[PDB]
Amino acid sequence: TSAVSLSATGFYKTPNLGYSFETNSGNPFHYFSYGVACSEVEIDCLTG
Amino acid sequence: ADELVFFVNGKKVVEKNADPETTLLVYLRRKLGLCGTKLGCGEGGCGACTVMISKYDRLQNKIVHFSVNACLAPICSLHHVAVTTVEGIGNTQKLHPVQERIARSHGSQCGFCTPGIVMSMYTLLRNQPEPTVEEIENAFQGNLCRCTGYRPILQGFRTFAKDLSPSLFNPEDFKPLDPTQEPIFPPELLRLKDTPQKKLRFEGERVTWIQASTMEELLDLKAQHPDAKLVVGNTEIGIEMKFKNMLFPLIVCPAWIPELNSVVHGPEGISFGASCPLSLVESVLAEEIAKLPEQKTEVFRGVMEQLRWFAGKQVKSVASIGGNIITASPISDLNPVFMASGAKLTLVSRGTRRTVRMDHTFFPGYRKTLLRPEEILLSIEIPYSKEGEFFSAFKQASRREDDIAKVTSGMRVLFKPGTIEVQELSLCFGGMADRTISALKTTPKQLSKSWNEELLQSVCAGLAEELQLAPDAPGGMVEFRRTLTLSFFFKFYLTVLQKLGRADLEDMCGKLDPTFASATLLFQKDPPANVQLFQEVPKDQSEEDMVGRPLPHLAANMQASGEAVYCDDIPRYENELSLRLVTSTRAHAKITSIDTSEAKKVPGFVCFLTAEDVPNSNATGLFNDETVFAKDEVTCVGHIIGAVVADTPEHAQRAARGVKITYEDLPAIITIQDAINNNSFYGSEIKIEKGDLKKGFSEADNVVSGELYIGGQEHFYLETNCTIAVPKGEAGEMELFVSTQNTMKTQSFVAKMLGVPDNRIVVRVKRMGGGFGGKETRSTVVSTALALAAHKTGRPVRCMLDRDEDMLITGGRHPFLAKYKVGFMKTGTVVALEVAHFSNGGNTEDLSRSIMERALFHMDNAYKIPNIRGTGRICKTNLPSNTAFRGFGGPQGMLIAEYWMSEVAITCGLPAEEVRRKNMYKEGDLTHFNQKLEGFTLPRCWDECIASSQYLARKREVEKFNRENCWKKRGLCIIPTKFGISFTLPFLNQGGALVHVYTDGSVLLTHGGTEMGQGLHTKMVQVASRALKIPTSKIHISETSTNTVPNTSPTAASASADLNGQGVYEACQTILKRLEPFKKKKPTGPWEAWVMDAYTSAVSLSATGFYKTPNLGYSFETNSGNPFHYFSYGVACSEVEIDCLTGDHKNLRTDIVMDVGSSLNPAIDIGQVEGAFVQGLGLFTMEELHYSPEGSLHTRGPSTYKIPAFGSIPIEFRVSLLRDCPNKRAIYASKAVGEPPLFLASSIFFAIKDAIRAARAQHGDNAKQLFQLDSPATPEKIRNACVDQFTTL
Amino acid sequence: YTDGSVLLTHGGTEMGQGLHTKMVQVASRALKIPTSKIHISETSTNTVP
Amino acid sequence: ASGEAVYCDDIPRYENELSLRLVTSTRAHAKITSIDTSEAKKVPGFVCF
Ligand SMILES: Cc1cc2nc3c(=O)[nH]c(=O)nc-3n(C[C@H](O)[C@H](O)[C@H](O)COP(=O)(O)OP(=O)(O)OC[C@H]3O[C@@H](n4cnc5c(N)ncnc54)[C@H](O)[C@@H]3O)c2cc1C
Ligand SMILES: O=c1[nH]c(=O)c2[nH]c(=O)[nH]c2[nH]1
Ligand code: FES
Ligand code: FES
Ligand SMILES: [Ca+2]
Ligand SMILES: [Ca+2]
Repeated sequence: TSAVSLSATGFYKTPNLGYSFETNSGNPFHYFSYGVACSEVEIDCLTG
Repeated sequence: ADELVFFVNGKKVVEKNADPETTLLVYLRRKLGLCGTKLGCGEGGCGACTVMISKYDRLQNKIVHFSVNACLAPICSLHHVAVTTVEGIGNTQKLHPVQERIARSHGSQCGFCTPGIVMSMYTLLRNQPEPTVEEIENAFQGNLCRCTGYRPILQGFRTFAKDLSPSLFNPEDFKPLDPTQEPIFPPELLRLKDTPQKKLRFEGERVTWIQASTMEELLDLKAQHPDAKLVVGNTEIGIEMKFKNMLFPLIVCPAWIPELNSVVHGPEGISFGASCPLSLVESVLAEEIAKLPEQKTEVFRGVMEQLRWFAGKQVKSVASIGGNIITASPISDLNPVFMASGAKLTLVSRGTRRTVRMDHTFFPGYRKTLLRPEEILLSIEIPYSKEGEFFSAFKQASRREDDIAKVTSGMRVLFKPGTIEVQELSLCFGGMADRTISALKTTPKQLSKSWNEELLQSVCAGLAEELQLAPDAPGGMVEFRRTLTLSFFFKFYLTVLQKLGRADLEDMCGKLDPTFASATLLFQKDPPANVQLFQEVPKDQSEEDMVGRPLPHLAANMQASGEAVYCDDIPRYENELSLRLVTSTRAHAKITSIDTSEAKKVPGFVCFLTAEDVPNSNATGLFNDETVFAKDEVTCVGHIIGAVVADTPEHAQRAARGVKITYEDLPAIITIQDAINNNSFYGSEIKIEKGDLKKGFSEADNVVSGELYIGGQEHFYLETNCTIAVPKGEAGEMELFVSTQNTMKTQSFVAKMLGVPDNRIVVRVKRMGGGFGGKETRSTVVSTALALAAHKTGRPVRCMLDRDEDMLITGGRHPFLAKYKVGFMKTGTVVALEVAHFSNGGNTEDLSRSIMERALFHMDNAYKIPNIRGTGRICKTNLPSNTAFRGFGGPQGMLIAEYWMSEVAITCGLPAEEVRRKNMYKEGDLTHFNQKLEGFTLPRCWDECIASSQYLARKREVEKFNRENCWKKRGLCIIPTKFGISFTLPFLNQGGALVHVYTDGSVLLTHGGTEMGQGLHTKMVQVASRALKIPTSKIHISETSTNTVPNTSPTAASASADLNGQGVYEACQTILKRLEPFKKKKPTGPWEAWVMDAYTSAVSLSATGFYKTPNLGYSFETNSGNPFHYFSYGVACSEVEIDCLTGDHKNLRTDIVMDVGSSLNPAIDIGQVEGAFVQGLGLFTMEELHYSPEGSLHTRGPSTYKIPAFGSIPIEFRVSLLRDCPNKRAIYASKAVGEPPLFLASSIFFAIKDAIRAARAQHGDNAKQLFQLDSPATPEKIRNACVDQFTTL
Repeated sequence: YTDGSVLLTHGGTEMGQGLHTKMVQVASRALKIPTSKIHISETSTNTVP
Repeated sequence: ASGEAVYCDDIPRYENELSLRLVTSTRAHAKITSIDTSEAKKVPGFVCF
């Protein structure tokens, strides 16, 4: 009722990327994800 | 189990189970999906459903073409016929010349009436490739348009005929017509012209329809079941079935039978078969009148004169002569002619045949004839006139009830040969009782009498006695009716003197006074002129910059082709339901019980919704004082009690009739006086008060007091209220498609009724087939109900009101009563003014207080008044709630101002234009609400208009006509206007936009405004195009939605171009700053390259925009602060000619000079001046709502509510936009345009009053100077104020 | 909207990975209102290009 | 879990809605020598290929 706008767009671009195959430089990624898994199995050697 | 077989647009249609009740309009829209053809009224008045029919005539061996209203043509009448709709003649890929020309010349605004207008003009061209101008106008008698003011349509189509500033369109560029390129007449139908016609039987849900092929089958069937209802054109049966709930389970249609269609030239007259359409009757009588001698054609010309102003081409093509006779309406225009002239009617039944001369016995009771149940009317013989036999026909200038109280008349006289002495005299009238009647007591007294003054006065006293009307005879207007019986006879009397004189005998009869001759002339409208003037853009302006150029409405082509989608044109979901509202039949009553038992037996019935079914809140309306569905209490005839949901609208309608309500009456408050008596108001008195009232009244040389009543107005948007709610089944989400100006309130009323957050509801508007303020708030009573229904069923639900429902439920412009007292000098200078205003608000507050506020801000109109008091009260009453109507309080206040001003001039004995001009404000003056008037253009508009209308010279010609004419008079007025621009609620002066640019460079722009015919979207594209510096062709607007732009104000107060133009402009500026670096780096490289570089640099190509009108906010406490951002200005001078004997009149000429700043778009702005002007003209002169004493609106369609037609507009109509008047306060220096011109139609009202004054001075006797002319100045009101020897006794 | 309810939309689409849930989570932290006041209804080219 | 979540094919069909089915190659690499549509046209409700 004071005529202020209640709508907005927002926007974002990941900064500082651009890898060169020609020079093998620049960052392809913004960060890396990591993790590790231990798995155990039992096989049946006669049936697969 | 006969198949029904016809063609639509060349394609064969086979219907194996045709239902007799299915109209062509429903079949097209719903079975074939061809939605170009529209529903505007369903009673034949509006023409929006007009299509063409072609068939092979066997009575002519030629292919014929005529137009019909789809809304009244049963598909069962259509076997072996070929239909063409708007989709069949062209589309946007290849427009038909007719479609191109209406579009390019700006004759399509909202677009809703455009296809029916196209089909009328198209049909005309198929029958007359080289029509005359008179023919082009006539083709549209049955076609109504509410937006255009008609001028552009006629102007556009005039290019088919006669076989400073730039222009609005270029006819040089119209594609030529090639008739060889029309669709072929379906070759299949010319083969089937060989097999003789076989009887057909169709069986529907309730009706059986027998299409009889021979007289024998017909009379046979009437012998065995006399109940079988004859249907020929359906132009009356269709009304009885759709509006008066009559059902006729057996119908026979005889239209194929040759003997019912024959035309036979004989000795006494010409016999027409009963099924002959009035269009043929017209055509052969025209041919006969033209080729035979005057003396043989008197009756013929009488018939023709009644056919002149009798429905359009669409109706006459199918309305039978027999049908009119047998319907036996008390207001038939034909039956008095047939009676007076003693036409020979032949009647047959199985084994019988008799002949009767039509006389008083032919009509025994209300809507009855002397036909035996088993008889049919075979034929009617229209007689030649004998030597010394004279005939006239007459009809009441208007129509206010369905069936009664419209005077219409046939008059015949035969002379003893070689004499002036009366052998036969027959005077027959309709609208004076419940049947066509003869003046049988009166006429025999005149036998042998010489045709002279004693005859005249003896016939007048006779008719006054023999046709006396009781003060409460049905249909009212008794004074006016009595006078017309007398006046119509007087015209016949003078006409007869004139005609006696032509046969040499002017020595026996007495010569006619040359000032009387004008009384007898048959209605003639001279050729229309028309000029439009506007400003060219600067020579330097890029040709891609369309701002200030006459660019056509973006959707005009699509509207002219029937491709533009309106709400009910949207395809139905498979599982979609229909809804019909159920409304109170009492003004004020407790509901004691509701019984739905009969509704439940209707097939496809789903449920009946009531207050109990609302999830959260039954409290809605702008001020929260209205119910979704009535609870315990109904408060007006039209109060919504509930809603039937069913599969189809037909089933919803029958099921709704099966809801029985029982009432116990409560004390009702109906009129403004009723509510004054009862202290029944919406809140407290509103007041503006400046200077010193006792001091000004003391100073004053003269003081005048009086009252004025101003009647309301129905918007009559050609598209009625319509909503589709589509439930999404998750989280309460719903999406609605609505014909509304207010998406925000729709959204928020839907959410509150459901108790879900606004964020779940989306409201989408593509366009409305007109709004005018009627869809500012009132559309929501349809929306909420629909939305409820869809929530309960989890199915889509739709409702579109029929005309009757819409006119009844949604309310109108506020009626106003004023009581004024004005004090002034002998010089004309007014010094003191007191006006207390009253409005009728009806049963909810809605916008009523804001409307009164507006009236009060305009009670000055154009004039400085140093000592002034205005008060406003809005009455609360048991009527439908009245609402916004283009003008919004303005035209009512301003008309009151001009009415006391008219009395100022007359009292001072001075010229109105001088008294006006010297009271006018000047630059920098403060209004009564203390707002300073900057950029005051009104004196320029005034001076340009006095000059271009040639007003002072025209005043002299008016004087001259008046001294030389006794029974017609002319009048001339020039009227100014000031109209404040901005919503009276300050915070509503905001708007927003959202723009996207896609990677191909195209732009998708949306804003909070809605398109209702005013070309808003067009202007906004023009704006964005200038602001982005790219062509309009790269920018698109597809719709308005709450989920693209939120919290928008309604499209209203003429401000939407102002508000959204800024919003759009800001969003474009934001896009332009983000593009700048790509522009600099690549300064010539096209727009698309900048957009793609921005995209692949990850720059955002989406933006909002927003704007608020600065510096606003008036307080009534202090009388300070600006309510308006700026003011619109304009002046209209208008000339009329009134017929003092009937009260009819011609609008001779109107000149408008309008200040629209530097127009954004002169074509649309001229468009808006004319359209608004012509609605004004309706308000003040034509449009009248009539209510029962119990508060039940009775005028619920075009048949009794008369908006301006093609033929009502000023013969010469000039509009100029003011040059060099840029408005720094608004977008690209333009001004709002939508509402300011409506009140300038005032000038016609005051011209009429000027001519009445002249009539009153002519026919005395003494007094009253300062007589009453209330608005609208209908023929009734005009005739009654022309006091003469006929009104007195 | 004027009832205080928020309609939110963004260019990502929901394929079972709980994205709108996360975006409703973010928006509620950013605005400092509960998640019940914020709705995401769909992804569309005519709201985010 | 309740089956009220709307996926694309759950959306109600319009009464005039048509259905489409793709026709695909049965050869890994080939010239199209002809397409004969005669049988397709005999199927009730066929509109076009
Ligand atoms: C927009 C509009 C404007 C109109 N304006 C006027 C006007 O200004 N003045 C005026 O006088 N009328 C007016 N009418 C009425 C019009 O003249 C009649 O509706 C028409 O002539 C009836 O003919 P129909 O073939 O359409 O009759 P239908 O509606 O088909 O039938 C009307 C009645 O006539 C009966 N009937 C038809 N033929 C025979 C037969 N041969 N034998 C026995 N009964 C028969 C039917 O049983 C039925 O009761 C208007 C109608 C419309 C829709
Ligand atoms: O000042 C106005 N407020 C409104 O809400 C409105 N609606 C309208 O049609 N004209 C106006 N004028
Ligand atoms: S819709 Fe048929 S005449 Fe108005
Ligand atoms: S354009 Fe003719 S009714 Fe609106
Ligand atoms: Ca209305
Ligand atoms: Ca009201």
